[PDB]
Order: sequence, then structure tokens, then C-alpha cells
Amino acid sequence: YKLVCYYTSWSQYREGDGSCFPDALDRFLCTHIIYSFANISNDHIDTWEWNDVTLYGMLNTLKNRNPNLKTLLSVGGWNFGSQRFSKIASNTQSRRTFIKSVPPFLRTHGFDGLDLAWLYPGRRDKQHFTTLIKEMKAEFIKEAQPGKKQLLLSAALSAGKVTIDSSYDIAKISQHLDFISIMTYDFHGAWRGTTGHHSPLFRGQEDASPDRFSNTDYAVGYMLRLGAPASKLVMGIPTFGRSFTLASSETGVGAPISGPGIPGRFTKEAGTLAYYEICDFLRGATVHRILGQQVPYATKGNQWVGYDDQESVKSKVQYLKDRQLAGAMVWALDLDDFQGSFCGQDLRFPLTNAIKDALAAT
Ligand SMILES: *[C@@H]1O[C@H](CO)[C@@H](O[C@@H]2O[C@H](CO)[C@@H](O)[C@H](O)[C@H]2NC(C)=O)[C@H](O)[C@H]1NC(C)=O
Ligand SMILES: C[C@H]1CN(C2CCN(c3cc(Cl)ccn3)CC2)[C@@H](Cc2ccc(Cl)cc2)CO1
Repeated sequence: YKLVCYYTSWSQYREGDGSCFPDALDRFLCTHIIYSFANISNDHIDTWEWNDVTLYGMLNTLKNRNPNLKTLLSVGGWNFGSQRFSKIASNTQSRRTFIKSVPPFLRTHGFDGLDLAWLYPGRRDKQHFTTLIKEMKAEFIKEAQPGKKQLLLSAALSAGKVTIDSSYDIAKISQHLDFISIMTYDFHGAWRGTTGHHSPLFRGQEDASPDRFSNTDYAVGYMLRLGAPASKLVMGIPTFGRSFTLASSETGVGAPISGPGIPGRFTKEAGTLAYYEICDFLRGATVHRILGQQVPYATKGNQWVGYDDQESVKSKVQYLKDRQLAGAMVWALDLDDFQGSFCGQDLRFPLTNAIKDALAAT
């Protein structure tokens, strides 16, 4: 199995114990660590943060004592400008300048591959996305062709049925990608105005949600049916929760809300919490395992958060092993309890170690 784990470069700026640099990462935890994100500037791949070159080095030094560890650089992101990617991918000359810029940059900076994070191609970009992936892989084969270790090409793909149908030619891109990470979280399965879990494993109660699509199992089965080989499909597991402010005394799934949850102290983003912030939240909270969805929510006062814990990520690993998938993907290492100081067990990376342990289990 693969355990593909993201590190985000803006996590260095979080206050106090929230600050995360690559030298806090456990070199033996994951098989692949992906650094997010690189820019595209003047149609060339390029750095984003002022100190990316320093942080690239802190990450790649982890391979010194773990020669099996691979690193990739993820280009794009969700505040990149899909308009910007679209223009780069449709223009024949821009696309070639970008492809040609990628292997020198990865070799210069010590990376083993590129992860494409175009979030998200439009219906009008579906074929451009295929062409981009085909031509990028072709350049990687050419660059290695004299006995080099070939660079890896991965892509992070939406788990949302509407985006999958509009944006991706799954069967074609799967032939060229070394692996696909399906982003099986941030689902919006609840009726408008109500709570729901953003990463359920299955639909659960049939008469309680609008659609059958907003869950991990539907997305995985669908992408396999569309032609992604199981041996290339890496299943996303979040180390963050999505939260809501409750509008009444009701606290179950589908309870009325007035808006997103109160921001966490470190991540400062209403509607989201890192897992270590959730560990803090859990003191005084009530935890419920959602029947049929195989994941917990916690509620306290007027707050409600749907998240994954050690038990639920082991169930998700059992699921992916039953489906013979390639492994698990984790967003993100800096949202796990990487310090080991919040989740009361003294253990660093509690959620990602739980995933690692389940993948290794027999
Ligand atoms: C990422 O690259 C883009 C594209 O070059 C940069 O966007 C430019 O930024 C300058 C400085 O703010 C602006 O004056 C230009 O108008 C922008 N150009 C475009 C096409 O948007 C962006 O600054 C880069 N981001 C980084 C390095 O963090
Ligand atoms: C607007 C949504 C965006 N979503 C991202 C999750 C991560 N995902 C990727 C992207 C790639 Cl390339 C690869 C894997 N996953 C892209 C979407 C969450 C961000 C988040 C914010 C705050 C906190 Cl505390 C935790 C997570 C919640 O918000």
C-alpha cells in the first residue's frame, strides 16, 4: 500500500504550537509526502512562499534516513485561479513551456514527481486536462529515458460526481497517471440549512439525505467504474473536520444550523477545524458515531463538527483494502496532532499513525 501525505507550506505561519515546518514530520510515517503548493508564473512552474527553497530542503532531507520515502511537489490549489490553469493548459505554447519547465525544477529541488492540483477543470477544460496529463507524462518518460529513475505524475481529483462528470476523462487520464488521489471529503450531502458529515464512508439513512452521491463509497465505486484502476486509486482521508453553528436544541445529523462553525484558534477558518483543534473541542463534548456512515460527530454547546478519529480511519482503511485500492491519501500532516500535545495520548500524528497501522495490519 501507499500512504500519500500532504504538507502545506502556509502552515508554517500558524501561531504558537500550530506552526508546522517539514522538520517536524516523521520520515517513516508516509510512503510519499507531497508539498503544497507550487505556482505557475510566466508559464513556468515556480516557488510560492518566500522560503520554499529552504522548506523543500527540510522535506527532502527526510529521505536521508529513509531511502524508500518519495516526495512530490503539488502545483495549483484551490486559490490558484482555475482560470489561470485553464489559460496555461489551452494555449499550445504556454502548455509546452510549462511541461518543459517541470523536470528541471523537480530535479533541481530534489523532488521525485509532480502532483497536479487543478481545482478544478471546467467542462470546457476536460479535454485540455487529458492533453496536459498525457504530454506531461510523455516529457517525464523522455527525461528519464537514459536510465534515470522516472519522475512520478499524480493528480488530486474531486470526489464530487458533478465535477467528475464535467471535468475528467477518467479512463484516459488514469493510463498516464502513476496514481490518482481521490478527495473523499468536503462532501456537501446535507439538505440546505442542516448539519451533515463532510466525509461519511457510506450514505447511511436512505430517507434522510437528498442524494446517494455525497459519500466516500459512492465516489470510489464510481471512479473505479469509470476506469480508474484500483491499483492506481489512493483514497483521501481528512485530518480535519467541517463544523456548523446549531440553530436549535437539535444535535443529530440533519439538525438545523445558522451557519458555519466558530473558527479554530490556530487555523482561523470558520467551518473547519484541524484534528488537534478537535481534540481540544472534545473536552466537554459529546461524541456520536453516525450509524451507517461509520464516522463520528461531536457536539458541544451550539457547535457541531463532523470529523474522523482513530476508529473511523481504521474502518476507512478496511474499506480501501477490501476494494484493493492502492492505499490512503491524507490531507494534511500539519492538521493531524503533529506535536502530539493536544490529543492526550502523548503520540505524534495519531490519525496518520492509525492509518499506517491499519494499512500494515493483517
Ligand atoms: C504566482 O504567479 C502569478 C503569475 O505570474 C503571480 O501573479 C502576478 O503577480 C504580480 C504581483 O502581484 C501582479 O502584478 C501580476 O498582475 C500577477 N499576474 C497574473 C497573471 O496574475 C503571483 O504573484 C504568483 N504568486 C506567488 C509567487 O505567490
Ligand atoms: C474550502 C474547503 C477546502 N478543503 C480542501 C481540503 C484539501 N483538498 C485537497 C487538495 C489537494 Cl490538491 C489534495 C488533497 N486535498 C482541497 C480542498 C478544505 C481546506 C481546509 C481548510 C481549513 C482546515 Cl482547518 C482544514 C482544511 C476545507 O475547506
